[PDB]
Amino acid sequence: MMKGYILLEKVNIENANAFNNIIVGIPAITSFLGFARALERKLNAKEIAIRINGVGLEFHEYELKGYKNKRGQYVTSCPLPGSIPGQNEKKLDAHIMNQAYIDLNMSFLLEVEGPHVDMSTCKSIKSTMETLRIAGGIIRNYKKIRLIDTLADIPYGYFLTLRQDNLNDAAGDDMLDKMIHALQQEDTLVPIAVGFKALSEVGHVEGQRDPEKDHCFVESIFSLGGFECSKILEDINSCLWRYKTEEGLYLCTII
Amino acid sequence: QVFFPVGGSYHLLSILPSTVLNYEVSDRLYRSKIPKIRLRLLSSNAAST
Amino acid sequence: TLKSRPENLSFARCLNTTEAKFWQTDFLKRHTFKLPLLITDKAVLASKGHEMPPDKLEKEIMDPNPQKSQSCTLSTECDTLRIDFGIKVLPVKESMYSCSDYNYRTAIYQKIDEYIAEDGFLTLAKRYVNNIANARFLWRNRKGAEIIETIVTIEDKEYPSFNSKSFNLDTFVEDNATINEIAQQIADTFAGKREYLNIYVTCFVKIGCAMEVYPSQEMTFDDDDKGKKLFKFEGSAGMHSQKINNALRTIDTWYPDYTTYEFPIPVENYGAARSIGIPFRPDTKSFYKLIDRMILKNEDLPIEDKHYVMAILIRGGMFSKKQEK
Amino acid sequence: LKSRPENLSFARCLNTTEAKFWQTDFLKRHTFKLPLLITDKAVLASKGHEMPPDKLEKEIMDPNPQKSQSCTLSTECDTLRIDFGIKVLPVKESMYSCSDYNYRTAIYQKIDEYIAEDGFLTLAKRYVNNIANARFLWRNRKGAEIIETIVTIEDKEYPSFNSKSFNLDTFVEDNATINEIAQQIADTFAGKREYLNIYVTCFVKIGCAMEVYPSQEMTFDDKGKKLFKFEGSAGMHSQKINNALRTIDTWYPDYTTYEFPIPVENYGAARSIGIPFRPDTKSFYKLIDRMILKNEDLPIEDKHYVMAILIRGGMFSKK
RNA sequence: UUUAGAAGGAUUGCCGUCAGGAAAUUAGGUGCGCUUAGCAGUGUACCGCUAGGCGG
DNA sequence: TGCTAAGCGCACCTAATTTCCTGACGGCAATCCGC
Repeated sequence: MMKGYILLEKVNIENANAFNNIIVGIPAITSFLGFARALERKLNAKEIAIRINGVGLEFHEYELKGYKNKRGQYVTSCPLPGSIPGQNEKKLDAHIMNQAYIDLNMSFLLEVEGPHVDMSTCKSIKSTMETLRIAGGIIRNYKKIRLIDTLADIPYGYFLTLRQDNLNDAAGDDMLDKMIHALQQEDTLVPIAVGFKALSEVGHVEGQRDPEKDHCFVESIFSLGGFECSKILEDINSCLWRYKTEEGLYLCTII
Repeated sequence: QVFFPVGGSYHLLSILPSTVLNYEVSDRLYRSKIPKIRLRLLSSNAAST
Repeated sequence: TLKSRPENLSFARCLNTTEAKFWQTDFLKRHTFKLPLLITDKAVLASKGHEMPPDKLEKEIMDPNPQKSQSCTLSTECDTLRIDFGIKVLPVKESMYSCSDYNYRTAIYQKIDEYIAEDGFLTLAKRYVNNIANARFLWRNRKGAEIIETIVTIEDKEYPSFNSKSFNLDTFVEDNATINEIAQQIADTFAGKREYLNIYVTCFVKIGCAMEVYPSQEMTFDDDDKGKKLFKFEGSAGMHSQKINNALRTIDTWYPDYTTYEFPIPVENYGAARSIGIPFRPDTKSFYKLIDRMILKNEDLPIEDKHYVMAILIRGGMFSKKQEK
Repeated sequence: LKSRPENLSFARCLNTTEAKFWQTDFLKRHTFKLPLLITDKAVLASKGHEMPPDKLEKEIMDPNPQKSQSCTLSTECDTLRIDFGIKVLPVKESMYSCSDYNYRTAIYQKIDEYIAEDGFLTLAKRYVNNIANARFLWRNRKGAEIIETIVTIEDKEYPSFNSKSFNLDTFVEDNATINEIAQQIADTFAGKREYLNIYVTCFVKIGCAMEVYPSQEMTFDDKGKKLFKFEGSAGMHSQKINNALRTIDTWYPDYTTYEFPIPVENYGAARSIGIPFRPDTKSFYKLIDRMILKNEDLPIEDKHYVMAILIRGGMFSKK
């Protein structure tokens, strides 16, 4: 209908999630694509049909909530737990679970295909990005929602692209050993959570959030990614994370 | 429990964490020098629980 | 009929406070000058003056106790503290992120619209603006202060400022024009007549020249180091959003024994303030019973109980049924 | 009331600022001030530490290189200037945590009874006596021709103090300036005045190019002398000024034998005279379990000690 | 429709005392900075006769 | 309201050696478990 690219420039996320079972750092990519699909579903409910099918993930600044020890490691803080539903809900001190939190300044380049993609849609996103959360964190402020044309209006920042060929072509053993060897060879490469693989079959269990949609138990699957500057990014379309489904695999891929 | 896009519809995904993976990561990152963070959060009572 | 709560009922926050950042200023140039306030490391040598068993006392009463700490103090030439934080008011009906049963969603939406009809989130909003205008968010930074000045800027309108030492911390005023002006917009944001409200609060506390500033302390569990690890936001001192939010939710004056203990408590589920160690609303005036008497065994509860239930739903949380196996 | 609360804590009521050091000339002391900075001083030594007989043979004539730091006046300055200020806060508005409300009511009742008897006046006179005698100048009071301590509250500079004319083992109760400042601290401690900010400036005429001793910082792992730098210049910890302001306790059981004040601590520990002086029934724990948990009209000296620790603060919490 | 949704980390403190860094020195040699031009742009802007327009 | 255009800014040799780098005492109390 009308393809285009909207950039949500310098979104300051406060206290997002950072724990994905073996990772403390950058949130999952399913969380940012969930911000995308939540923005899509709230715009499509103001009668603005816009199907978002590809998201760029640029990074300008971060602060993992904690401190850096003298030995150069990281200690992650947590808020004091309050009343947590359960058997011990009336006790004044609650149990502390595994949780990590991060602060990010990110810019999201979206691949938007709608009937009309104009600056009125940008105003709609501005009036829609102030009732949503990125990962599980609040948006303090955003710089500007603008339409971009090519890879020159994009601000300076370091994108996140999937580097699976640096993980398949690795030392040996099992995939964890390949990951550890690959992170030893390239020190500018990070583990990233990239989606889910089912542990059961599609069906109805009791306790679901929505009792009418299909349900499947999942593990998180993880891979490698790295950072590339905005200047040295070739034909965009390689920083655009997109949904991709298979039989048993719920994956986020850069094609 | 989270939603995931499957072909114009959605599938609810209730994520179960992996204990054995976390154990294998903790074994194979003590003997390594890649960036690593120790999560000193779970007490022994809740770990027993 | 409705015979229970949904198997996954969830609610999001409707008063989303942001992290705070601490600045150091003068008072006769508080509108133009602004300097960064940094958190220093202060190591201490102490004595073992804690209670210990009478056998350990004979072995350790005159033993040095070195400890690690951090501290934030002002400069020798700046006498005031500038804290700037922001809030994101959101609608209450549009903060239900999850509900399994459709009939419970219909019933709860009917009860929120009935609350919009009678006192449409206005008394609660006036109490939230009082907890901005008495500066309860200055937890230990409100003690020993000559002048406290609080400024609220909704959208881009800068409202007339507050003398936050002329408000009592145990009495909520319902007559100040600025508070009513802010509170009507917060009430309209909670009703759903506005989809979002951005409030920016800036405080000016004249404590004294080189005096101690008290940031929020971070819970950091490290075996090697066990010291006062204070909060540094973008390199400078500050406060968590949870501390400021717990200050703003101290509006509950409708608990079963308010006439004895005459102080507002934070709005929790079982009435669990972290100062007094007894639950203040433990059986009959708890949120779970006072929402199962409102939505399930339909009944017109008193307006104070409706205030408490709506204040919990503005606080938000996991509000489902006792999950079974 | 049986047992103290599980979370009981108190905040300070005498907040002392960190100290900054300056250099002046004494005849130009009211119009002239310069920064005093810390200088690194590497020193070569002999191995004079006591060694076992199988190490001394090999390392008695071995050089000992050691790192260190120092602070010294200039060759044109004869006076050290120390500037700190004290925030006086009320005593009832200083309980930071109390899980029981009955215990809060009992503490407020006993503080109100003490306000009825002596309106925190003997304690405040002792505090202004430790501002006027200049006990905060720990090793900087040794070898000084003239020490002048000026105290400024609000915008009134009170008449200056000949700090060297004050014995450190006695407490004057007949000085007009000490009584006038102590009455304001007394009314601030009682509750009549909500806060009092008292700014202290002391001039120490020690001499030309003489050594100024700052507070040394604490090192934990495996170090040298690291002295305190407050805003670039030399300075002292607030902890060290407050331990010289709380040297007011002449109420311990063995005072008639050792006739000097000690700092006010829970178990009566004194690091100068290395003996505990309150290890038993005259400690704070057994004087707060016999003033509120089992109501007993304690002697007034013991009441002075309990309110002095409630001005000091701490985590006084039972399991 | 985001490992969804929720969360007060708090109170208190004396780091101290002491010290020899020290002895010796070769930086040297060599060298093309050149060519050319309007301080011009009127170079100024005053002396008189409510807003506005005017003798020389 | 202008303030120039043009070329280029070394080749060598090296940068010390001995003795050592403290002794003490100590590093908190509370609370964070579902069944």
